Amino acid sequence: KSSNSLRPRSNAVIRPDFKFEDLGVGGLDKEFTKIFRRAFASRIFPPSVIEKLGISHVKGLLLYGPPGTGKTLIARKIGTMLNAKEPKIVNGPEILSKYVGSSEENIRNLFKDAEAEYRAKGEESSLHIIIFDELDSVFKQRGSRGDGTGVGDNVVNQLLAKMDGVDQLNNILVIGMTNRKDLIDSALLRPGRFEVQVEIHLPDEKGRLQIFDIQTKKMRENNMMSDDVNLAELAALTKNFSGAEIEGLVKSASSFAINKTVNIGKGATKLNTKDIAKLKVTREDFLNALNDVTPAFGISEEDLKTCVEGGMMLYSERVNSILKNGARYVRQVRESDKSRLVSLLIHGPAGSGKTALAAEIALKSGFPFIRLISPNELSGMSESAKIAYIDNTFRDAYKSPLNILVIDSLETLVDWVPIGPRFSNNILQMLKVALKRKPPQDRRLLIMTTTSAYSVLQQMDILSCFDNEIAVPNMTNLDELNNVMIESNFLDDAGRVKVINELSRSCPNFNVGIKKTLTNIETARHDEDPVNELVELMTQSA
Amino acid sequence: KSSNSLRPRSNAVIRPDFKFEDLGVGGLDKEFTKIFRRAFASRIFPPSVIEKLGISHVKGLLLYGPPGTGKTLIARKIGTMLNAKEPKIVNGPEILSKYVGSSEENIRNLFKDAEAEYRAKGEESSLHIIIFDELDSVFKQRGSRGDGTGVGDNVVNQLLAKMDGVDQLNNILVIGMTNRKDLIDSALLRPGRFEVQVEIHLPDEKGRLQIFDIQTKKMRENNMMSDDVNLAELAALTKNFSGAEIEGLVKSASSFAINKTVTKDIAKLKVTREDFLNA
Amino acid sequence: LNDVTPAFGISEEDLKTCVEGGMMLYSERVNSILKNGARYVRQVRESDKSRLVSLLIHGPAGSGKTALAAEIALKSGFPFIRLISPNELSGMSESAKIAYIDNTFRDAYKSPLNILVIDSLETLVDWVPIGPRFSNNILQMLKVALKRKPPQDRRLLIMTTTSAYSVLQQMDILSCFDNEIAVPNMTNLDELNNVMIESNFLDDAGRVKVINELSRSCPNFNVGIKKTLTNIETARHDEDPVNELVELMTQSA
Amino acid sequence: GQQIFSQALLNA
Ligand SMILES: Nc1ncnc2c1ncn2[C@@H]1O[C@H](COP(=O)(O)OP(=O)(O)OP(=O)(O)O)[C@@H](O)[C@H]1O
Ligand SMILES: Nc1ncnc2c1ncn2[C@@H]1O[C@H](COP(=O)(O)OP(=O)(O)OP(=O)(O)O)[C@@H](O)[C@H]1O
Ligand SMILES: Nc1ncnc2c1ncn2[C@@H]1O[C@H](COP(=O)(O)OP(=O)(O)OP(=O)(O)O)[C@@H](O)[C@H]1O
Ligand SMILES: Nc1ncnc2c1ncn2[C@@H]1O[C@H](COP(=O)(O)OP(=O)(O)OP(=O)(O)O)[C@@H](O)[C@H]1O
Repeated sequence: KSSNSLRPRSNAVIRPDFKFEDLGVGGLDKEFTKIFRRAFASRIFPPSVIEKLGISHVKGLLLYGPPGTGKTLIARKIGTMLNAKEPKIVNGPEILSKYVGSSEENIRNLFKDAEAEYRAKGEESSLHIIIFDELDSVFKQRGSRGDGTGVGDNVVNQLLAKMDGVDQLNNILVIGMTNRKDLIDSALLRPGRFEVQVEIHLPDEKGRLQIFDIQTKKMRENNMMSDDVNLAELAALTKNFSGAEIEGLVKSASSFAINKTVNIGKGATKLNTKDIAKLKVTREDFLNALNDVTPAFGISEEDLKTCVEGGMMLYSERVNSILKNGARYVRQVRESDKSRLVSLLIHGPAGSGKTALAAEIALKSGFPFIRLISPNELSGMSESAKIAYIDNTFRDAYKSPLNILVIDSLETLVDWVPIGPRFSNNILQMLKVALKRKPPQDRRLLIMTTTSAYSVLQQMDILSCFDNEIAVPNMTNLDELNNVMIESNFLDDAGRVKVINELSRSCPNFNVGIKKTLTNIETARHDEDPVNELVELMTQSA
Repeated sequence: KSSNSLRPRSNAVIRPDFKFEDLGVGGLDKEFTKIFRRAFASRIFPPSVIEKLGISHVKGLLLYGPPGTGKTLIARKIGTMLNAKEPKIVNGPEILSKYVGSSEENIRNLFKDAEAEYRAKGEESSLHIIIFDELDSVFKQRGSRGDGTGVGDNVVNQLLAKMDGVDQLNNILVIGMTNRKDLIDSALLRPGRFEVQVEIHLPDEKGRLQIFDIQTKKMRENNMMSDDVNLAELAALTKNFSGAEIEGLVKSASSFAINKTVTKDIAKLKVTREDFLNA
Repeated sequence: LNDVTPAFGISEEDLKTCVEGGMMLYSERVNSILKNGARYVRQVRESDKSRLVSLLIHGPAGSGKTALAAEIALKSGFPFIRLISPNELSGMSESAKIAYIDNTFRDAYKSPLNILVIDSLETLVDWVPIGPRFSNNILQMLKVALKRKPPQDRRLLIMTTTSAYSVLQQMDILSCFDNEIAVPNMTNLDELNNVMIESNFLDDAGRVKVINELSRSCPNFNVGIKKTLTNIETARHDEDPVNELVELMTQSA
Repeated sequence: GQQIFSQALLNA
């Protein structure tokens, strides 16, 4: 019985012995404050005051985000760590049935126990929970293409009529999870139906540390982890890792440590009592495991590694100036708080080595998020598919507070050929509108785009999208050739001497470009390493 | 139940008597080490230690490669020599149906036995295996495929929700084979769903020698193979051959000999070098 | 008010974000154009038979037209305000673009008073001078929709911004605009300092030095305000002395 | 690309 003193409810929902360190979900910390204030705060105050304010409780919750982040974990923990009736779990398309009027009945049967208990008792009914998984499967926008059978509308209408209708009900809480909130109906996301909506993003570095400490907890307290494992270093090494890949990393390290004793296969499959009572996972296991789990958000970093497979030979002095300018621009975008969009153009003669310089700058920048768009990735697709790919890639870059994008060979992304001239207007317009849209509030971008047909871009009237130019002239003197040959190991010192001496006599205003020079050296290494072959090739190519 | 018990599992999952030399697959040695280390390594150690480490087992295995190079063979051998339950085979698009809502009910019926046995015997359950064949036929990227009635999205969502959902399973192992890995959905390859991905490729010279050795075995011990046949030379002449082509070569030479003999000369039947060279 | 957000008022925020850089009255022509816009708003509010008034705002690129139009729109206080810009239509197909434009125009005939703002007319039709290439269907849709009167006792004010006056002249689309406004670039070096005080770039002595140097070596000044602000922002963090600012200014001019 | 429902009659 409630005494005179205003003491908390008898059968509370959250109880007073609760703290966010007991759930077991690491990383997200502000989201939990928001969720636990908006929804589970009006069910703890004594019923009298909550009745004197004339407000009803919120009856909906939506969680959305990328794949492998923690949505279902939150749903599970919320469902089975409260004081309420058991959840009525429903998978994605687990509602549909074959007969004419059985799908809607399946959606109606979820609410009946709650209705009965609310009718019988009133405001003392225990909380009920039902959780919809993969919400974006059946509940799509009404009147859209698809669902030729008349099922896409009846289901949505039934759910709308049963969540806020002519008969009231305020002892339920329905929770839904999805990867795409742009397809859920528009009448399902208004106050009274799915009020609180929360986005769950990739973890921060300190978030990665928290997740790592959460996963390796039973391992540490049973004395099964070595003393040379430093979790901060592991958080540092993992860049594009989501919550669901740290688990894979830990379990791969455990497999490496296990496999030494019972060597599956071979003849060493015999378990020895001594060495399984002294098991210990060490640092080398984690470092080896780092080679198994490959993050899915960091594929482009491998292509930016491939781009520079030829190495940055610091011949000449102009290279250092270009790299310094790139570093300056990266620093400016990092520090300034008003410049939220910086775009560059890197133009020069064909074969001069632009993509390599752009890739080098981007790699040495050290940003969390780096991507690259190239003709290779778009081969064979159709126009609509290409536009869709470009739009998706540009949309993925609007999260996080620091971003870098490398657009390669602009003139060949629009199918240019000078006979007509022919080209694609749609792709050109899409890029022209994409390179001037500021990202959301509190974000920054740095777009570096290379080209080799400066004049064509001038004619199209697209030279206003960019902000600053960087020219890359090709080698002209004859000492640069000597430096390249020294760093390529073509001949002995004497050989370089003879080749340069002879070339002096039959080569005025030497002008080739590095990409061709390296190929000529490579092919000349077989036929006649003496002067003749290299001189002939460099004369015929210049 | 539990306590400190440093003794092998009650009903081990692999066997007391096993060795790669008798599996029947030749030319792939590194791949098998990787597979058996990552998948079947945590199912052999005593349950007490695995419980202490706070680990869960791997619930997927995808393996891909060009045509006719030994993928279905591995899927068959794994599912028949592991003291496990009877495999649940679904070959091709064998689930689609023409009644609304009955297409995915076939995907939810493959897991019923595993759930039923897990709910009763928690961690003493036997291993259940289900083999998906031609995985790329139905489980394409959701949202990109051409318009229709909306059955592709429902199938993909049903499998996604059943493989890793709000109710946990620790008995299931699911295997998938395909020739075009690019078409598979992006969310199915996340760790925890299809964690271990392996590639099977054309063999090199030693691989070709091993395949030849394990194909012509029952005709080498029955004393039905001549003494002038040398498998090293044959492994050297056949270049860029696959496993299926070597099997075809063997049975073609056998047919040559059998057709040649054609009353009771069958007692002396013997395959010779000339038959192999004509094949 | 930071937790609940409207669902229909999702386009006034974009208008509010177009004038984020802030308005500075570096001269008096700005006041005159704003007063003219306010006068037109008053006329459309008080009249009865003038149910449709259309304006054109034209000038050299980079002179800040969209911000000025958004500023006029936001100070009106009308119940209904909406904006169409290339950002909304990006990625759609031709039919989708036409449908979207038609629906937005049909949604402006409900409330008693309305304001509609069209941004960068030339880029809405995909104009590129190589061909010339452009989309005829969207042009005809817009041309038909800018002359249709709304139903009885409903008033609409349309403001469209363009930067290719000559191109519009060539298409012969110039008969469906009632009045025109021009926004010339800043041309007096003093105006630069008028902006400078508003931005607090450098000290007063530095301002005197920069203006004197540019007057020495910068006749016929022509920059545009957007470029000037970008240059000042760049010069804040690299080198406070005049060198960087003077170099950038003489480069743009 | 078509699907179908189904209805049911009782016994005579
Ligand atoms: N914040 C986190 N803290 C701890 N573990 C996490 C976290 N996020 C994810 N995990 C790990 O990821 C595993 C699987 O993640 P989860 O079940 O949340 O997938 P999901 O986000 O629903 O993915 P999908 O889009 O495929 O449905 C969880 O069992 C947990 O091990
Ligand atoms: N600054 C540089 N110093 C040394 N080697 C360089 C440099 N820039 C590029 N290279 C070499 O150039 C080769 C790659 O050429 P790259 O792709 O950059 O040429 P490109 O001019 O961008 O090509 P395209 O003709 O397709 O426009 C690699 O060997 C790379 O090492
Ligand atoms: N590595 C191998 N060692 C021995 N025999 C092999 C090997 N690979 C293939 N074979 C032979 O190939 C026969 C058929 O190969 P299998 O059915 O496994 O090919 P597959 O990769 O599934 O083909 P597909 O892509 O056409 O479906 C097997 O019965 C076996 O005889
Ligand atoms: N009178 C003004 N005084 C100060 N700042 C202004 C003034 N007018 C506009 N601005 C600011 O300068 C920029 C105006 O340029 P904006 O891009 O909006 O116009 P535009 O000329 O139509 O552009 P575009 O270059 O795309 O053709 C915005 O930052 C705006 O805040």
